[PDB]
Amino acid sequence: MIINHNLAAINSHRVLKFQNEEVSKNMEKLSSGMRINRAGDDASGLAVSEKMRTQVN
Amino acid sequence: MIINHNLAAINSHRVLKFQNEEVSKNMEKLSSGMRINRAGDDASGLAVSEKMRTQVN
Amino acid sequence: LMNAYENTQASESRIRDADMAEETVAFTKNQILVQSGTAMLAQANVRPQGVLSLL
Repeated sequence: MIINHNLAAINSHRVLKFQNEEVSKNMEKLSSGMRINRAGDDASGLAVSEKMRTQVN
Repeated sequence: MIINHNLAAINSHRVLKFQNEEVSKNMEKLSSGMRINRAGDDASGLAVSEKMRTQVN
Repeated sequence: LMNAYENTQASESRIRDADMAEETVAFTKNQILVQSGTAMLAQANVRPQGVLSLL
């Protein structure tokens, strides 16, 4: 067995970090209470939402 | 994962601060019974309302 | 006088009173870092034990 590298550890760490990214994004989105909080998630949705907010005001 | 800076906590606190500010504004508006209250909410409305109050007196 | 008292108290609270939600995160971060540091110190204490086998 090769001990110079731990490919299983590398893969697990990569999956862990790319899941932590998603959990942080979801927690931010839910704590803000808004689906389109701050991103390029839905560009058209954000544009239409801002236009609708201006119309509401 | 980086533990020197809890960015999710920072974002949640940032949202919470402004939410509490809006809560306080709404509470003061409820307690006073007047929409304008202090200046900056609607400067033109406040000026016109003062003029109408003088007219009423 | 009542209005001035209210505004002055608000300003004094703003510039002196701590925001508990603002540094609860800092406190938890600091104790987490303390735990990590003490774990690393415990790990490094037994580090030189590997040389005893050579004697």
